[PDB]
Amino acid sequence: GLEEFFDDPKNWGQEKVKSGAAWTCQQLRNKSNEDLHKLWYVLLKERNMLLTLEQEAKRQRLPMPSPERLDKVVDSMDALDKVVQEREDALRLLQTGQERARPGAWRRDIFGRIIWHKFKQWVIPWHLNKRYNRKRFFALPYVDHFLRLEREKRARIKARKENLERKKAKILLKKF
Amino acid sequence: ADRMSKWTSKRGPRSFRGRKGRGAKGIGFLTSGWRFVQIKEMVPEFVVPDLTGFKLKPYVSYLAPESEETPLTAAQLFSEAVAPAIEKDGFEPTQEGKLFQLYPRNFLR
Amino acid sequence: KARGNEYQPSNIKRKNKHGWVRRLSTPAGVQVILRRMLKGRKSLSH
Amino acid sequence: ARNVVYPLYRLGGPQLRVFRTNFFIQLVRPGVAQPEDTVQFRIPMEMTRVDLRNYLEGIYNVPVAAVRTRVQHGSNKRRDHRNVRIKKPDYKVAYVQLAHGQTFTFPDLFP
Amino acid sequence: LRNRVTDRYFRIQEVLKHARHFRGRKNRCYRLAVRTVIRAF
Amino acid sequence: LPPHYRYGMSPPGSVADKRKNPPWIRRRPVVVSDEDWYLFCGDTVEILEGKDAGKQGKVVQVIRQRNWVVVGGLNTHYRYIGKTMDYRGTMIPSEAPLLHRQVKLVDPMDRKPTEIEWRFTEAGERVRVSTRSGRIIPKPETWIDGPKDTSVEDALERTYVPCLKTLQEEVMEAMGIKETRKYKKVYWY
Amino acid sequence: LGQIYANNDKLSKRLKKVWKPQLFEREFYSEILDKKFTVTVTMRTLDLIDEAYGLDFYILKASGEDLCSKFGMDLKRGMLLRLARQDPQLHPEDPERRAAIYDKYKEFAIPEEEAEWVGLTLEEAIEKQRLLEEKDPVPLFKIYVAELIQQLQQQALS
Amino acid sequence: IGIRLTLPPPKVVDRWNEKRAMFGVYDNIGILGNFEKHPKELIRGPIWLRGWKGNELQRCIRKRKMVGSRMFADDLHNLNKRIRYLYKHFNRHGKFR
Amino acid sequence: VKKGFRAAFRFQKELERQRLLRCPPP
RNA sequence: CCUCCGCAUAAGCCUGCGUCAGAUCACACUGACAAUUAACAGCCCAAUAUCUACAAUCAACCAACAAGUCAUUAUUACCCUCACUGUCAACCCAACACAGGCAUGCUCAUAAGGAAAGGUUAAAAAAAGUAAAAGGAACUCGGCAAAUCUUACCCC
RNA sequence: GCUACCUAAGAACAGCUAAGAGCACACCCGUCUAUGUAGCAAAAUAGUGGGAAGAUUUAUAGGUAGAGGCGACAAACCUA
RNA sequence: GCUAAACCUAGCCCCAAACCCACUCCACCUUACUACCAGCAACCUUAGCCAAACCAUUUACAUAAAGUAUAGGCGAUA
Ligand SMILES: [Mg+2]
Ligand SMILES: [Mg+2]
Ligand SMILES: [Mg+2]
Ligand SMILES: [Mg+2]
Ligand SMILES: [Mg+2]
Ligand SMILES: [Mg+2]
Ligand SMILES: [Mg+2]
Ligand SMILES: [Mg+2]
Ligand SMILES: [Mg+2]
Ligand SMILES: [Mg+2]
Ligand SMILES: [Mg+2]
Ligand SMILES: [Mg+2]
Ligand SMILES: [Mg+2]
Ligand SMILES: [Mg+2]
Ligand SMILES: [Mg+2]
Ligand SMILES: [Mg+2]
Repeated sequence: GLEEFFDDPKNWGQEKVKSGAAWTCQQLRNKSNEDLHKLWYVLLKERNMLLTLEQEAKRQRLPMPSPERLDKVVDSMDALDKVVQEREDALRLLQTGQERARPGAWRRDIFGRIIWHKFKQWVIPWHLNKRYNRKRFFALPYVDHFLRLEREKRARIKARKENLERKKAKILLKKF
Repeated sequence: ADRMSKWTSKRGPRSFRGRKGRGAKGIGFLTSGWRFVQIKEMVPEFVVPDLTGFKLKPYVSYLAPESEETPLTAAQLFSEAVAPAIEKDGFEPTQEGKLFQLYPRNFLR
Repeated sequence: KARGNEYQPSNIKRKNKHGWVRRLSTPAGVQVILRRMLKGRKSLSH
Repeated sequence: ARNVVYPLYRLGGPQLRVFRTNFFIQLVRPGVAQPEDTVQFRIPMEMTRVDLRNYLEGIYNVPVAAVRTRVQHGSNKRRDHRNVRIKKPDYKVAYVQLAHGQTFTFPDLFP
Repeated sequence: LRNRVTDRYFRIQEVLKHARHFRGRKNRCYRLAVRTVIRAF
Repeated sequence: LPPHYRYGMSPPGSVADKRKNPPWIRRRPVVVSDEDWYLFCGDTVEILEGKDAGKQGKVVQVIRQRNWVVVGGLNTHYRYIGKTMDYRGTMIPSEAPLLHRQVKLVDPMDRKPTEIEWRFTEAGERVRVSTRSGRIIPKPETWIDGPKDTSVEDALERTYVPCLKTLQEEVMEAMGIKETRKYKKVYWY
Repeated sequence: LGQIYANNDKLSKRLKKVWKPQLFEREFYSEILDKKFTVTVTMRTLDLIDEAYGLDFYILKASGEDLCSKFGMDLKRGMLLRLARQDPQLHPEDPERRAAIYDKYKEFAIPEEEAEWVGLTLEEAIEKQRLLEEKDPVPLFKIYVAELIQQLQQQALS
Repeated sequence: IGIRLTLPPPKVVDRWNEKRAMFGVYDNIGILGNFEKHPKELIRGPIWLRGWKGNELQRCIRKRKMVGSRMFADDLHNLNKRIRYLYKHFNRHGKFR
Repeated sequence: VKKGFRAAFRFQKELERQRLLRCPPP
């Protein structure tokens, strides 16, 4: 029911609630796939509840009872995501030998800068896709100059950074 | 005549408003006289397990000891499924006749 | 008569006139975009 | 699930599952006096009405009778020391009517 | 700016000390003061 | 927090700090450290210079971006607190931060100020050691469960039998969900 | 593309001029390829061919920077390939003939792995290279298995 | 009022630094080192004007030839413009022509 | 913030003089 | 007392006089919190052939000329339903809380919507009205303007 | 996105008199006067006026661009 | 005595050396930031101001040889 969107009725209006520590990754790793999944739903509900509480607080012009707990929950969730994702990656490596699941490739666009074009997923082959063939992946000679300019700009910035660092160092030396 | 504000479905004229949307993910297609056709398979069905008799909680008691991290790489995984190999002295070549494809993902999350 | 209001807004026109797609459509447009990028503008096209 | 590539359903293909759901939700107090049995949530933009219905049914085991979503604009006016516009984020609101005449008054927190 | 002037106030004073006792802006405003001062001299 | 931020006595997420250092200030940054850093929160230290010259005391707070040590009830100067109404308020002795080099570490046996080095001992492994005197200067520094807390046994059961299964497939199996259909191939590009 | 002085005196107008060459369309046989190509050829080209005798010979003899055409280069490459492989060009009933033809161009005829890349642009070459070293990635699992096997072997040995 | 109240932090200087103490040393290497090197190899600066005086225009010209090919487009353009300007200024505008 | 020192010194002296003129000692 | 305006929709803008808290012609100004819920409107329509001579004008007589704005059929293919987005405001374009500009449907004195006068005095000069003895174009470049209305004749 | 001309598919024109007809709203233009001239306004207000079923007015989207366009030629108009 | 003044360190310039950058997830050539369906494709001498006191051919874009041979309305100049 909708009772799960709020915490225990005992805790309403305490300004301090005890709720110890996030799920560290090692622990998560140690746990099973099914178990992990189960835990995820537990986490999710809690997160939702926390969000609701926060909203309520905002409405009422009052501060949260214990906003660290929300953060902890978030951290735990992140850890869970990482663990499962890692496992998936490992599996992929074992089977197909692919870093990243979603396929793409290195494509030079109009502007000349090389991009990782992530592949979009379609029903018909690329050669008779009317929209996709408009999206052109090549430069032409008018771009080279611009690229060069960009490079120069980048270099200038780098130079500025480096010299600044040196100057700072010098200043420090002078001081001490 | 703002260039800086993010272009959205609220912003244009009627047709424009109709067209865009937010990142909703469409649940079907549209036909005949603007009759939408909600396909059941396009809709994501949430596979929620039963949490009855489930001893895990959303926080972890402070008394639990510290341990160093171990990024679960493929080698480790292999090692932990290498006993059978050892005994011998479980693998798919392609996965095109398989429901949950590991590489160009079918499975969601 | 009063001639101040040359502008008379309609988004569709703007998008066709000055949109990214239109710019892409020519070499000149592309060059414009490139120039803007170089400059470091927050809105390359409309 | 938000910020994930959805697999392409051709015609004879399988049901799309969401194991480990990405988007998470918050139920709020209504501002302007709603009827009994209406519940107001804040959906994250990408999640649909149908999805919301499903979500409630699965995770919370609530009998949802009807759902009606709506995109609220978050204000762009308001500026810095720089005179650059800080944008409050736009969010999606959900009006969920419960079934069986279940009824739901939003409770008092902070007594 | 490599080498720009620091001792300018003093120069101004050097004229203005003579204009001190005139009427109007002449005693304050250097541009006016100078002309008056020279004439007086 | 932006660049050229001045790490004061108050922390970077407080009201006082905000008042002092809002997002549009542009002060001169103060120059100062290394990982070879020997002053901790809780150490007993001797104040060399200024007020209380020669006195020892415990360290309350360390603000290492400014190389500061805050000494407890020492290097004090007097601050009024409360106030607000048309009267005195109340009078506190507030603590000034001491830039290190003015503050040296105290030996437990001698009670004298000492220069320190980070020698790798054979016990295992890295710890402070005094130069003038010998021996180690060590370090500074219950629960009961709640309703939504796992317990130590239930956290470290470890149920992960590593198969080549995928999470999803395993989950499906657990459920008893049956999918007779199969996925028709799609042109990704 | 150049400029002319009006009446070939410098004290008149300078004015821009494009001299175009006289293009023709002609059939052309080639013994190496056995096909009749229709080409945009000029009279100088024809003359060159005559000098070299065969069209094929001309194609072979003429260097890449003097050929000045991508099509020509391609043709040359093809010819080279043919020379290398010794492919059935005239099929059964003409083996002797084929041999004779080959012997006519005993000169030229580079190894097959060079002739593949002749008359390519840079981009084309790059593409070819990419195609060559494409390959789907080797499953790590297989590698792991191999390693395990090796280890086992080592153990057995010791 | 442009002038300032508090007199500056006193500019303390060590005239007996590693630089100033050994200034001019080796400078004079040829006339008492059997001309192995010239003192124009001692001078360390921009690669174009390294034992070579010049004018403004001349300097610019030198820069364009000795470095040009490895100069930043924008900067190169600027240099060119300067040269164009400088030539005009020298060869035409002026007094004493 | 100009580059000098002499000028500043002079100004200081002037200020001192002014002060003396204003509130002289016993 | 005004109403020569009003409510909508379109286009445009994009939270721009809602609640609480706060500060400084007179107090729509800053911070927080709230809001617009689809049935209205957008967002369409599986192929291959094949069909579509006779306007509109109350469509009926008449009557035309500039000659017109609303259609299938055959065969094969096909069970899955209501997702997504617009929905606020005292509002847009004219640098402004600008007498200007601004499409369509109703409302044609309003059931909408508003306020010409901060206070006082009652000089000149100036502006907008109303007044008129007798005369009636004597005005002036010209009956311009005003007032009552209408005769004849040129030029182009 | 102003204006000049066009293309597509639209909309508007009360009332009285009897056809690029007449009077006369809405709409369009802008004759003469006065006011305004750092203005309500980088061309407005007050009246008075020409048109108002047509070579009419007008909303939307598209097109022609400068050695050009577009022009019922005023050497007009083509974002003050 | 008000308005004000004042203030060093933000950083930056010129070099030297050294060949740079660019995929957390999602989105982005359709009206970019838009999950999901049957059509084309890049290369083509710069010019002119300006100088010649107009202007019409013409007018620059390591060191030394050398501003030499040359070129040039045999002049500007190159
Ligand atoms: Mg409304
Ligand atoms: Mg204006
Ligand atoms: Mg009323
Ligand atoms: Mg009033
Ligand atoms: Mg008044
Ligand atoms: Mg009278
Ligand atoms: Mg008279
Ligand atoms: Mg008269
Ligand atoms: Mg009149
Ligand atoms: Mg008429
Ligand atoms: Mg009329
Ligand atoms: Mg004329
Ligand atoms: Mg004329
Ligand atoms: Mg000249
Ligand atoms: Mg001259
Ligand atoms: Mg002249």
